[PDB]
Amino acid sequence: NQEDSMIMNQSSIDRGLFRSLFFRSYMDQEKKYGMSITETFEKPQRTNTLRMKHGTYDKLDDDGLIAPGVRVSGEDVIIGKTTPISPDEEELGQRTAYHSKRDASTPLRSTENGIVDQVLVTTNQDGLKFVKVRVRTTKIPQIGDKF
Amino acid sequence: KEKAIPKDQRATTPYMTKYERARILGTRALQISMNAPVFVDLEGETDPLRIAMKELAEKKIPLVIRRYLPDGSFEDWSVEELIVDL
Amino acid sequence: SEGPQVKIREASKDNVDFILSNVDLAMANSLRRVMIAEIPTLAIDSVEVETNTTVLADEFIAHRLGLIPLQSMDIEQLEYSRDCFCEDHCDKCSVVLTLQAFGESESTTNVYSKDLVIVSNLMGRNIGHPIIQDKEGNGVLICKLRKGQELKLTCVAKKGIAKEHAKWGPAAAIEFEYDPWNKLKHTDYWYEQDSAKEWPQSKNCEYEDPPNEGDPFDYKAQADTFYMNVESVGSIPVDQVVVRGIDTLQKKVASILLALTQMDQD
Amino acid sequence: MIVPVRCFSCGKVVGDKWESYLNLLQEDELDEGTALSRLGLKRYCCRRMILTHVDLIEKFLRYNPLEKR
Amino acid sequence: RGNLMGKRVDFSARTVISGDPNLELDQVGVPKSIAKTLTYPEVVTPYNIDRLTQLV
Amino acid sequence: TLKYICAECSSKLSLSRTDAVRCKDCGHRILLKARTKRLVQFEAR
Amino acid sequence: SLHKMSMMAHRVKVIPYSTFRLNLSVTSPYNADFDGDEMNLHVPQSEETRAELSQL
Amino acid sequence: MNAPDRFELFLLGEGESKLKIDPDTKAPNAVVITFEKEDHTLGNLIRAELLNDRKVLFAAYKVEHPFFARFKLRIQTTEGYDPKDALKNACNSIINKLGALKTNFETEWNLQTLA
Ligand SMILES: [Mg+2]
Ligand SMILES: [Zn+2]
Ligand SMILES: [Zn+2]
Ligand SMILES: [Zn+2]
Repeated sequence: NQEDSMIMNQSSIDRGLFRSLFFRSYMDQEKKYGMSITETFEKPQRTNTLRMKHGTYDKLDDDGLIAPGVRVSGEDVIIGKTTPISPDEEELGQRTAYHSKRDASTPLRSTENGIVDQVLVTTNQDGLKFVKVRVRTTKIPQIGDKF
Repeated sequence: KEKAIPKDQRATTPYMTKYERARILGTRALQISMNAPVFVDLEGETDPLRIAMKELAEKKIPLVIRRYLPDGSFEDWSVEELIVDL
Repeated sequence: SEGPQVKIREASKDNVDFILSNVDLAMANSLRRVMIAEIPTLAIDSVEVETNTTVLADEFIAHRLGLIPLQSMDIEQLEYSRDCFCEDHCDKCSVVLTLQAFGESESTTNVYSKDLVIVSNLMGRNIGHPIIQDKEGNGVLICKLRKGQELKLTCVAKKGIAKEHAKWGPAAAIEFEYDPWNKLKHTDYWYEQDSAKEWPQSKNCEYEDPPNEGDPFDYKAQADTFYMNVESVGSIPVDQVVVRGIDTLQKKVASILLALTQMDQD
Repeated sequence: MIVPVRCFSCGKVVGDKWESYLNLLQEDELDEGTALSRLGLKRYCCRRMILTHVDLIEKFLRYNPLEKR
Repeated sequence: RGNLMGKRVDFSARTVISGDPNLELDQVGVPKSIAKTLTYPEVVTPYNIDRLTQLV
Repeated sequence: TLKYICAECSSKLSLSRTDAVRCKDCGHRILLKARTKRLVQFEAR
Repeated sequence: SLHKMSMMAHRVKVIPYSTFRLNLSVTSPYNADFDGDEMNLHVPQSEETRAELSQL
Repeated sequence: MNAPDRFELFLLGEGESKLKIDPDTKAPNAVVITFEKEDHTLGNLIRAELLNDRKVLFAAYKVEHPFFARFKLRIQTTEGYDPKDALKNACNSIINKLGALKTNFETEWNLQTLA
């Protein structure tokens, strides 16, 4: 406990001393680029989506959102969104006629994890559909926390 | 080669410096780690730095330090003849 | 039998007070440490939530459930899940409880520990039942619900020791004192004018004679005649707490001896 | 939010005494210290556990449920 | 000043510090995750072939 | 289709991709996704 | 890092947790305490720099 | 997160032995015993009982780091006496003393009435 350090009771920590809940919110919108381009909430597939993240899309539903109460970990996608691409653009190869969409999903923070608490879907002032997803986590005192 | 001072009139310190020792040890450790021939018997060693330290202790490092002077001249000092007292 | 002596001063269902005489300080300290951190006990370890519309979080309720004390009288008949041959859990190494609460009334409804229902095969054992230690017959106030809110979950309880997590701790505060008159000079009493008048006398001072007030300091004396008081959370009887602490310490020493013999063979 | 199940310092069960403490304060018109002593809480570690607790679950229960059933 | 004299560098780590009275003067405790992230390139030699193979 | 809940009148709705985000009963424009029906495991530590 | 003693070479010790650990006697040269202070760690990538770091 | 699993405190790992005994070259007839997954509870008790043996010249124990649950015990006995035998004697004394204490506690408890 030297130099402004402290010693905490592990038993007290186990019993619930200085334990906290951490809520983190993510927001995403469906942007409409002109009369031609528009983004949509989707569960992108490996055969029709390009540049999709290496994470796991198993937790998404048909609407591209994780239902509340599901556990998520690092690199897990919580909001799945796709946008169309213009032809005549090949990147690192791997671009065939099958691909017609590209991923623009919002992934969970790499170091964070928890359980999805509440996801709400609504429309903004412009009428575009946007969603807000909240994730809970438990912070227990550690050997680096400040009190 | 007017910039090479003959050995008979060298005026620099005859003692190896800390920086010279550090660079000699590092260079010899790098060479050993790159599978260089070791001229000292090993009683069981795996660290190239430790092997280089043994070589320096027994004066078996075939390297010469070219000490430069502010005017561009230089003096060549063998590691074997340089005293390691620090 | 002519070894450590025990004299019980007060015995109850929650506290046992005794004098442990003719014993070593190391032995007494090890006894209390083992009684605090190494007595096996049954507690809820995993929770699966089927419905939770409460104002509280699933992890919150899981922690509160895991801190509920459960009966562990026959814990020795239960097996460790790590040492059991089963996929996840079975009746030989775990106990399954279920909680179902609904807000059927307009007023707030309290979900206590008495609402937990055992759905496993106890096989005639005496473990699993939550401890009820209040006049009204309820238990720990696990949660509160309003009209229209439901809590549905299943808890799986496994045996463990407080070293892994404090929730398995079967012993509460343990009074531990010796030499109330400071005859061994193991403490230098801080004082301003008079240490004797500034430091209150411990209740145990009545069981030992006061200093002779002028006799030379006894340098051959050793610590002994410890006064101990064990408090139990209710998972197991307090006398059982003491007995199983001694048993655990004996088993640990015997394990050391067995390991030494095993190495001797090789 | 709700009364802790166990005392942090020692681990005594205190989550089964919140209602009794409130009843002693209200119906019996007993002081907080006397009620704590009557409940069997001798160590000040448990005394503070029950004395300084704030019941926020009551306020949280005033909001309408998010989901019905 | 912003990109030549000083610049962002790799093979570095940052985190809170603590005092350990059981550590030598020159010893520094490094978290296991930071150790697993930071790497050192060791050249394969007859003296470390087996150890490097075991690590691989 | 997926099941949602109005954020004001707490009515369960069944919405498709084409249907507009709106409560057909009261008209509220905020919907909360229904909790998943698959069990989630929690440790009691 | 106002002076050369604020950046010194240490020997790694892989320990359990999420904080660096350092001896108490080396806090004064670093002008550091454990109220939340952070310190940087850099890993050399060559034998020459390794030996220089350990010898100077 | 880098917090070790709590069962590492007492559960022995793979390829790990409870005791690791090595001779000590610092002095004659001295040995160092490393106890794995053990702490002060056993260290202090065993050391205190060893100090009571008349044929034991040195008995000490230490825990190098509280992070790891293991401790070292240095034992040096008189010439002709095995430190292994000294440890065996101390352990047997502990077992017998604990058994006597358990019997005394049981007989005393059976005499009470309130519980
Ligand atoms: Mg500071
Ligand atoms: Zn089993
Ligand atoms: Zn308490
Ligand atoms: Zn509505």
